[PDB]
Amino acid sequence: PKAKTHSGASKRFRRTGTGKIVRQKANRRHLLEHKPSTRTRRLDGRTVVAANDTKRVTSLLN
Amino acid sequence: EGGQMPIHMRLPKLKGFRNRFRTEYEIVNVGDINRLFPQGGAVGVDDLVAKGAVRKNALVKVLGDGKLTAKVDVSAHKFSGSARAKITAAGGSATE
RNA sequence: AAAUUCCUUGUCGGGUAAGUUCCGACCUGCACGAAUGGCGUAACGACUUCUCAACUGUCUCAACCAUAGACUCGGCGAAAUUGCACUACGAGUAAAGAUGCUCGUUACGCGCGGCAGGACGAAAAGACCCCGGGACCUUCACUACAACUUGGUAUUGAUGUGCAUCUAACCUCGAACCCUGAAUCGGGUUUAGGGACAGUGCCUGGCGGGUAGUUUAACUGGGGCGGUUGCCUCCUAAAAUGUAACGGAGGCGCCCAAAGGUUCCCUCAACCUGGACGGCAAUCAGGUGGCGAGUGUAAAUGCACAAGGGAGCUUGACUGCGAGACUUACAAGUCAAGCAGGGACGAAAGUCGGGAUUAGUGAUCCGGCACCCCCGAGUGGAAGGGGUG
RNA sequence: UACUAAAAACACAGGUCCGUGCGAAGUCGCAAGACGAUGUAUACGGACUGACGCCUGCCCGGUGCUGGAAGGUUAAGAGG
RNA sequence: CGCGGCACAUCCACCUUGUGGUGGGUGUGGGUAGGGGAGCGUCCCUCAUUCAGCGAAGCCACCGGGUGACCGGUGGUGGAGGGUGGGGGAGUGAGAAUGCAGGCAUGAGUAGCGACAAGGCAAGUGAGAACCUUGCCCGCCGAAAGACCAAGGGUUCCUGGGCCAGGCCAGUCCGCCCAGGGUGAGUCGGGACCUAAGGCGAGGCCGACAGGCGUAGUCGAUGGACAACGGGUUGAUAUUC
RNA sequence: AUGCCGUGGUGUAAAGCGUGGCAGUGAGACGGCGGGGGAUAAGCUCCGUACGUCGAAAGGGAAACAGCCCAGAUCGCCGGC
RNA sequence: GGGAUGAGCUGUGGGUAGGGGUGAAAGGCCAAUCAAACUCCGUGAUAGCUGGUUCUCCCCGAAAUGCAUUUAGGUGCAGC
RNA sequence: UAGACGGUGAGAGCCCGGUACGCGAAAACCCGGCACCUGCCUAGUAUCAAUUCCCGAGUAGCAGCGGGCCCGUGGAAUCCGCUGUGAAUCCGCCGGGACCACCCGGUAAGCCUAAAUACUCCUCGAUGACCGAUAGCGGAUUAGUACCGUGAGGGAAUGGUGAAAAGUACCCCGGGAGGGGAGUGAAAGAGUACCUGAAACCGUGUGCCUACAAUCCGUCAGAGCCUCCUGGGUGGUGAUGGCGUGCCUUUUGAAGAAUGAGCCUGCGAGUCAGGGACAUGUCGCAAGGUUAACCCGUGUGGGGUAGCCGCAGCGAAAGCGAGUCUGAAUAGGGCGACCCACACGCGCAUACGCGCGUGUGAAUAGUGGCGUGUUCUGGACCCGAA
RNA sequence: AAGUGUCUAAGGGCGCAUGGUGGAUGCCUUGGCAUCGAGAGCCGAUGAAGGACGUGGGAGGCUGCGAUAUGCCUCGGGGAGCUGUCAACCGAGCGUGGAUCCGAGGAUUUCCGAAUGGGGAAACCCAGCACGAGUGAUGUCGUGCUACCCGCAUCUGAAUAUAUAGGGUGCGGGAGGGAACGCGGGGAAGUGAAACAUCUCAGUACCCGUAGGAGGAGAAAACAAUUGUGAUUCCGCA
Ligand SMILES: [Mg+2]
Ligand SMILES: [Mg+2]
Ligand SMILES: [Mg+2]
Ligand SMILES: [Mg+2]
Ligand SMILES: [Mg+2]
Ligand SMILES: [Mg+2]
Ligand SMILES: [Mg+2]
Ligand SMILES: [Mg+2]
Ligand SMILES: [Mg+2]
Ligand SMILES: [Mg+2]
Ligand SMILES: [Mg+2]
Ligand SMILES: [Mg+2]
Ligand SMILES: [Mg+2]
Ligand SMILES: [Mg+2]
Ligand SMILES: [Mg+2]
Ligand SMILES: [Mg+2]
Ligand SMILES: [Mg+2]
Ligand SMILES: [Mg+2]
Ligand SMILES: [Mg+2]
Ligand SMILES: [Mg+2]
Ligand SMILES: [Mg+2]
Ligand SMILES: [Mg+2]
Ligand SMILES: [Mg+2]
Ligand SMILES: [Mg+2]
Ligand SMILES: [Mg+2]
Ligand SMILES: [Mg+2]
Ligand SMILES: [Mg+2]
Ligand SMILES: [Mg+2]
Ligand SMILES: [Mg+2]
Ligand SMILES: [Mg+2]
Ligand SMILES: [Mg+2]
Ligand SMILES: [Mg+2]
Ligand SMILES: [Mg+2]
Ligand SMILES: [Mg+2]
Ligand SMILES: [Mg+2]
Ligand SMILES: [Mg+2]
Ligand SMILES: [Mg+2]
Ligand SMILES: [Mg+2]
Ligand SMILES: [Mg+2]
Ligand SMILES: [Mg+2]
Ligand SMILES: [Mg+2]
Ligand SMILES: [Mg+2]
Ligand SMILES: [Mg+2]
Ligand SMILES: [Mg+2]
Ligand SMILES: [Mg+2]
Ligand SMILES: [Mg+2]
Ligand SMILES: [Mg+2]
Ligand SMILES: [Mg+2]
Ligand SMILES: [Mg+2]
Ligand SMILES: [Mg+2]
Ligand SMILES: [Mg+2]
Ligand SMILES: [Mg+2]
Ligand SMILES: [Mg+2]
Ligand SMILES: [Mg+2]
Ligand SMILES: [Mg+2]
Ligand SMILES: [Mg+2]
Ligand SMILES: [Mg+2]
Ligand SMILES: [Mg+2]
Ligand SMILES: [Mg+2]
Ligand SMILES: [Mg+2]
Ligand SMILES: [Mg+2]
Ligand SMILES: [Mg+2]
Ligand SMILES: [Mg+2]
Ligand SMILES: [Mg+2]
Ligand SMILES: [Mg+2]
Ligand SMILES: [Mg+2]
Ligand SMILES: [Mg+2]
Ligand SMILES: [Mg+2]
Ligand SMILES: [Mg+2]
Ligand SMILES: [Mg+2]
Ligand SMILES: [Mg+2]
Ligand SMILES: [Mg+2]
Ligand SMILES: [Mg+2]
Ligand SMILES: [Mg+2]
Ligand SMILES: [Mg+2]
Ligand SMILES: [Mg+2]
Ligand SMILES: [Mg+2]
Ligand SMILES: [Mg+2]
Ligand SMILES: [Mg+2]
Ligand SMILES: [Mg+2]
Ligand SMILES: [Mg+2]
Ligand SMILES: [Mg+2]
Ligand SMILES: [Mg+2]
Ligand SMILES: [Mg+2]
Ligand SMILES: [Mg+2]
Ligand SMILES: [Mg+2]
Ligand SMILES: [Mg+2]
Ligand SMILES: [Mg+2]
Ligand SMILES: [Mg+2]
Ligand SMILES: [Mg+2]
Ligand SMILES: [Mg+2]
Ligand SMILES: [Mg+2]
Ligand SMILES: [Mg+2]
Ligand SMILES: [Mg+2]
Ligand SMILES: [Mg+2]
Ligand SMILES: [Mg+2]
Ligand SMILES: [Mg+2]
Ligand SMILES: [Mg+2]
Ligand SMILES: [Mg+2]
Ligand SMILES: [Mg+2]
Ligand SMILES: [Mg+2]
Ligand SMILES: [Mg+2]
Ligand SMILES: [Mg+2]
Ligand SMILES: [Mg+2]
Ligand SMILES: [Mg+2]
Ligand SMILES: [Mg+2]
Ligand SMILES: [Mg+2]
Ligand SMILES: [Mg+2]
Ligand SMILES: [Mg+2]
Ligand SMILES: [Mg+2]
Ligand SMILES: [Mg+2]
Ligand SMILES: [Mg+2]
Ligand SMILES: [Mg+2]
Ligand SMILES: [Mg+2]
Ligand SMILES: [Mg+2]
Ligand SMILES: [Mg+2]
Ligand SMILES: [Mg+2]
Ligand SMILES: [Mg+2]
Ligand SMILES: [Mg+2]
Ligand SMILES: [Mg+2]
Ligand SMILES: [Mg+2]
Ligand SMILES: [Mg+2]
Ligand SMILES: [Mg+2]
Ligand SMILES: [Mg+2]
Ligand SMILES: [Mg+2]
Ligand SMILES: [Mg+2]
Ligand SMILES: [Mg+2]
Ligand SMILES: [Mg+2]
Ligand SMILES: [Mg+2]
Ligand SMILES: [Mg+2]
Ligand SMILES: [Mg+2]
Ligand SMILES: [Mg+2]
Ligand SMILES: [Mg+2]
Ligand SMILES: [Mg+2]
Ligand SMILES: [Mg+2]
Ligand SMILES: [Mg+2]
Ligand SMILES: [Mg+2]
Ligand SMILES: [Mg+2]
Ligand SMILES: [Mg+2]
Ligand SMILES: [Mg+2]
Ligand SMILES: [Mg+2]
Ligand SMILES: [Mg+2]
Ligand SMILES: [Mg+2]
Ligand SMILES: [Mg+2]
Ligand SMILES: [Mg+2]
Ligand SMILES: [Mg+2]
Ligand SMILES: [Mg+2]
Ligand SMILES: [Mg+2]
Ligand SMILES: [Mg+2]
Repeated sequence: PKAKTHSGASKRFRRTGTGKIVRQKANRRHLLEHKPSTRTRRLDGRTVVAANDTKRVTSLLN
Repeated sequence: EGGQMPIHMRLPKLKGFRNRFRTEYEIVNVGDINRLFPQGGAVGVDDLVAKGAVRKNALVKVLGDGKLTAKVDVSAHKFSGSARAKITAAGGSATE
């Protein structure tokens, strides 16, 4: 048969132009009142998946 | 991962939606048009499909990477601003 | 004092030479009690329990006899078990109980009849216990369902004033007749009743261990019971960091519209001396006093240069960012100069992205709200989705 | 309790309570139908107790069961 | 440390100075889980080549060989397929799974040889006799250890043969093996008669389907009805001839 | 005192680091040293230790004797220290 | 040893069937099996558990720790 | 035009059956043709005009509850079932993913319809880098048999003399069985217990050792005997001395008195599929690479561009684009582009170089094939529950 | 006197030699397995599939056949042997006047089985009617027909009048089986989710109905989106 890509991983990770896998960061969905803007801005945007999560994340996306 | 919430569940979904109605353009750059058409002349969607810079049966847009030294008359779909700039600077024309 | 009494062989009496048992009582009933019956009760019992007579090899304490085996011979001829093998003992040693290792000791080789101490002998992948799974059982565990039940609506109509009446739907395991020759079936016809009710369909609430599928945490000096589970501070912690125990101690799940920002000013506690109510300790004055006070809140590290005390004005308890770091399995967490916008305070320099610092918290999912107008399933919208908060 | 338990367990005659007015209630069946019973409350079913004798006290707060419907709450339906 | 063999890594110098070889250094080479590398053996296919009834495979013995898996030679046995090399492909390697199948050990010439009625002698048969035959003694059952029927079994019945299996020993005997034979009904037990419980069930009623139940009816003995006795005879049947 | 961080020299082949493929392991034991728990008991238990050994390490010593002492087995030798 | 005219024993024929039967009730019995029979099928059920996993040599060679965990004899990532 | 295959006393194109090839059918069935037969047409056509009527009902729609679609009820469209309500006939009705308008498309509630698709109890004809008697079907053999179970069901084991029975006449021992001699046969070192004939296991003969010794059964040292060859060397044995705690699993640690194994022989466990995924080795082509279905071929060959991957990224997206997103920012950040070695050619630096172009990498850079490791979905290394 | 000094095997070990057991190995094969290319894709009340019991000169099994019983008839083929096979022995015969054997068509075809006259423990029992055979006549034999339901056509038309239900008759048809494939309907669980209920497994297994050589689908209340395609199915993509 043909391999099925993991749905949740496909909605939580994507690849960049050079193949890096990126992700957004947790703790920005709610309970934002007490979180100062420095923390929310640290949590904003996308980061490259950690080097030692890379293998499992690639396996999930592939 | 042994029972802790996995990596594919700890993190939020990527934001946004995908546009069902997105128009995808095959890409040609004036640099590679210069490369494939050194003498210039009429340049068509079919012509540069045939020369292999673009996939067939797709809307193609011209982008402005590279140099243009060729008097070129390129007929594509939805040029780039820099693409028209250097196509006309080389003396050619850029037409939908 | 019990089929119930833990203490307990309670105590008293009886029975015995001697009675944790027995019988009769006492009542101090751990924890009796009236149909999960209470207390009695003739008869009954292969029931339990205690006593006596008789009787006896049950015993003192064994002996002898016969038979069936055992044993011998001839015939037939298995079995469980089995890593091996020319398989001693002692004291040791060792996975802590040794035929097999050590050091000694003992022992000619091989059979036969016996015994049962060991070979942790054989047999059943321990029933106990724990861990994982299952099964069945229970219930005020969860979620369903059957059954039962409620109303609406269809079947389902008429007339009057929900109620009543009516009859024609529908119902009748009331009756008679016919199919029917044989029929306590069935159906049809007629009749006698009931009657728009009931029953049934769809929708709907209730009820529902009757049934069903399941869940019912882990740590743990075994498990259970008890305690604990996240965060912060200290000690353990061996002078970087880190470091375990059901090790030793405490805190937190907030609070503050000022207890935030800024500018300026100040110095405490305690002690001594004097002083109306006023005293040891209220306020006052003078000394002395460098931190023994205070710090919103635990502890630690800090803070007298104050971060401690007071006053003025304020909202930076900002928006867009963020080089570079700390920490870290990851996810997270933490610090950050500096740039810009628009401000606060300040004469300026400057400081301000909450609070002396470190707890006061919760990923993702799924949703909500406000804004932006990003997408808008033929098109314009819209629905819905998206982004930002 | 065939095959470690024969009992003090079960049953029992007797008792009481509850249900059942009759294709009853209960039960087996999706139903038809059947048993109940060719019975009819002195009957049938369920529950507990367990010959017989003397008796069986208090509590209706909880949970059930029975009855009642003044009010509160509420589903579908209607309504809009 | 000495002397000799091997291997791995790395370095330096010659040879088409990296496909890499050669020489020489230097260092290294215990190893479970595990990683990496390189090989042995079996089978099948293809290509080439070469053996084979003057003897292939397989097996056995002996002599040799390689660093290992293993290999070769010689001889014996045997009777039809092998060897080598370039490749290709695996049902490709067992010592363990209380693994599976078969064969065979150990226990062991051991336990046991199935009721506590009890055998004996003489004669016979026979290759062979405790067990078979005959006679006679002795003992045992006799509310069965006797005689029958039903169910069940199925030829075990009789005769004549047999005796390597079976019979818990042996066996000449046998319910064993082989062949042939043998079972005779108007009345017996059943049906052709009857119905019970129950079963099936025309139509039928009910039920999405499947099907459930059931009327008529039709089955269904363990029951009802229904006519035979005594004797004789065969090796084997008899209320049957 | 050690240990730790940085740095400059010196030394040291099989250091280190990044990034991929494939792991296994995540029951440890004892001994030394520093500690907790315990009774400053345990072949106890729980930590620390660029500490060791066993695990996965044969050889020699310790009578025997995983974990102590010596020493890490490429093969051969009827050589030596 | 118990019953042995009875709630007796027994033959023949029949009926009740698996979440079902039947049970003077022991969770007894339903073909030597019963807290849900047996057979076939789903099916090669699943098992974080136990066991087993077969030729060779050469080089290197661990770990039994941290973090998290319905987790603690499992597993992910880190460490090696 | 026959060298397919099999048999025949051992590898046969020429010995046989056959094979290439060529013929062949009373009848039956199948196929096709011609008739015969049956049915339809021989009366409509065109235009005008749009006044009238026609288009399939308890259906659609709507509401409820469900089912099904990627859609697990969600704003739920389309489709299906039941319940209720319940239309209209074209100036109608349905769909275009709530809905509305416009526009587009189509005519539900009647039916029938070949071919391309699926399958093989069965019949022929072939085939196999399939099995070869514990394999291959359970079944080469009484095979769904024996046997087991009341029953549903379960369910075996057992092939080979030889080329030819020439299957051992006759004699002898023996009751037979069995054997010996003869005889047949190439062989009885094929005797219906039969091809080959391993191991376990069981004897018999024989060399050495062994009845004063405590033995994981060996190993090293080692005398002596025996044997066979030239004091010496083989081969056998091993008095005597030392050393020496089975194998596996699993464990911190087992010789362990933890597990498993009586023995031998045979069998018994990381496999296969997929344009799967990742990484690698290798090969082809290379800014390209490659086809899938399918088509045509006796094949493995030739076609086949649909598609896939590469070719530009950034952004939620509109979009922009070597940039892009955030942002007020000609701020900062995020992601992305600056693609390789050797060579020449240019617009030229004295000849040596920035850029840009040919080329040559036939690993460039991708892409496709093949190998390997891992992985995914499948029973997925094998065995095992309740 | 003291001392040293062989030798012995009840049995056992090791190694050879020579046998036995056993049935591995090797090599085979009237057997399987997986395919490919063609066919044929149904059989059954005119009685099927599948059986029971019989049938041969010799006993049984297989196989063939059905009381006409390893067989009957006809039409073809073929040309010398034959009387099938376990499975030898015989016995008895047949065959160029064409056997055995092969192909096709027919005849016969017990009993059971959908089983269907009725009954039944399948392969057994008991009939009725009609026509024959047989007896002195009852007995007895042979051959047909006799289930139920459905449809059609005719006659009749209960209670009860119209009528209908029902009943009579005559024609037709159905029933059951089959390995897979189809369609419609009903529809698990184990399992996976490291628990589990949504979800999965899976519309799978299984079941019910029902076919056909295939089936289903099929001729737009279709898609699509400004030019468009034009029934369905199936394959590859997407
Ligand atoms: Mg948000
Ligand atoms: Mg905020
Ligand atoms: Mg007492
Ligand atoms: Mg007392
Ligand atoms: Mg007393
Ligand atoms: Mg009471
Ligand atoms: Mg009582
Ligand atoms: Mg009694
Ligand atoms: Mg005696
Ligand atoms: Mg004896
Ligand atoms: Mg001894
Ligand atoms: Mg000892
Ligand atoms: Mg000892
Ligand atoms: Mg020893
Ligand atoms: Mg003895
Ligand atoms: Mg013992
Ligand atoms: Mg034991
Ligand atoms: Mg166990
Ligand atoms: Mg309740
Ligand atoms: Mg109602
Ligand atoms: Mg209603
Ligand atoms: Mg339950
Ligand atoms: Mg489950
Ligand atoms: Mg626990
Ligand atoms: Mg405890
Ligand atoms: Mg520290
Ligand atoms: Mg320190
Ligand atoms: Mg607390
Ligand atoms: Mg302030
Ligand atoms: Mg202050
Ligand atoms: Mg705030
Ligand atoms: Mg930053
Ligand atoms: Mg400013
Ligand atoms: Mg100012
Ligand atoms: Mg700042
Ligand atoms: Mg604070
Ligand atoms: Mg979730
Ligand atoms: Mg739109
Ligand atoms: Mg639309
Ligand atoms: Mg909106
Ligand atoms: Mg933002
Ligand atoms: Mg008992
Ligand atoms: Mg008893
Ligand atoms: Mg009573
Ligand atoms: Mg009453
Ligand atoms: Mg009732
Ligand atoms: Mg009561
Ligand atoms: Mg009682
Ligand atoms: Mg009372
Ligand atoms: Mg009350
Ligand atoms: Mg090594
Ligand atoms: Mg070494
Ligand atoms: Mg290894
Ligand atoms: Mg020869
Ligand atoms: Mg020879
Ligand atoms: Mg071979
Ligand atoms: Mg050899
Ligand atoms: Mg040879
Ligand atoms: Mg040979
Ligand atoms: Mg070979
Ligand atoms: Mg080859
Ligand atoms: Mg190969
Ligand atoms: Mg194998
Ligand atoms: Mg073996
Ligand atoms: Mg074995
Ligand atoms: Mg065996
Ligand atoms: Mg013995
Ligand atoms: Mg004996
Ligand atoms: Mg006897
Ligand atoms: Mg005599
Ligand atoms: Mg007597
Ligand atoms: Mg008498
Ligand atoms: Mg006899
Ligand atoms: Mg006889
Ligand atoms: Mg005999
Ligand atoms: Mg005998
Ligand atoms: Mg009927
Ligand atoms: Mg019936
Ligand atoms: Mg009857
Ligand atoms: Mg009868
Ligand atoms: Mg009778
Ligand atoms: Mg007789
Ligand atoms: Mg763990
Ligand atoms: Mg641990
Ligand atoms: Mg530790
Ligand atoms: Mg210590
Ligand atoms: Mg310890
Ligand atoms: Mg230590
Ligand atoms: Mg050691
Ligand atoms: Mg040592
Ligand atoms: Mg020693
Ligand atoms: Mg010396
Ligand atoms: Mg008696
Ligand atoms: Mg008595
Ligand atoms: Mg009596
Ligand atoms: Mg109990
Ligand atoms: Mg039983
Ligand atoms: Mg169950
Ligand atoms: Mg399954
Ligand atoms: Mg090493
Ligand atoms: Mg959790
Ligand atoms: Mg890991
Ligand atoms: Mg040939
Ligand atoms: Mg609807
Ligand atoms: Mg739906
Ligand atoms: Mg229409
Ligand atoms: Mg139509
Ligand atoms: Mg059709
Ligand atoms: Mg078709
Ligand atoms: Mg075919
Ligand atoms: Mg064939
Ligand atoms: Mg077989
Ligand atoms: Mg039987
Ligand atoms: Mg002879
Ligand atoms: Mg001879
Ligand atoms: Mg001769
Ligand atoms: Mg020979
Ligand atoms: Mg043999
Ligand atoms: Mg032989
Ligand atoms: Mg001696
Ligand atoms: Mg000793
Ligand atoms: Mg020795
Ligand atoms: Mg280990
Ligand atoms: Mg242990
Ligand atoms: Mg052991
Ligand atoms: Mg032992
Ligand atoms: Mg164990
Ligand atoms: Mg064992
Ligand atoms: Mg994108
Ligand atoms: Mg940028
Ligand atoms: Mg390449
Ligand atoms: Mg392969
Ligand atoms: Mg398994
Ligand atoms: Mg063989
Ligand atoms: Mg047909
Ligand atoms: Mg025959
Ligand atoms: Mg026969
Ligand atoms: Mg006839
Ligand atoms: Mg003829
Ligand atoms: Mg013929
Ligand atoms: Mg014929
Ligand atoms: Mg019949
Ligand atoms: Mg019948
Ligand atoms: Mg009338
Ligand atoms: Mg049919
Ligand atoms: Mg489930
Ligand atoms: Mg699960
Ligand atoms: Mg699981
Ligand atoms: Mg069709």
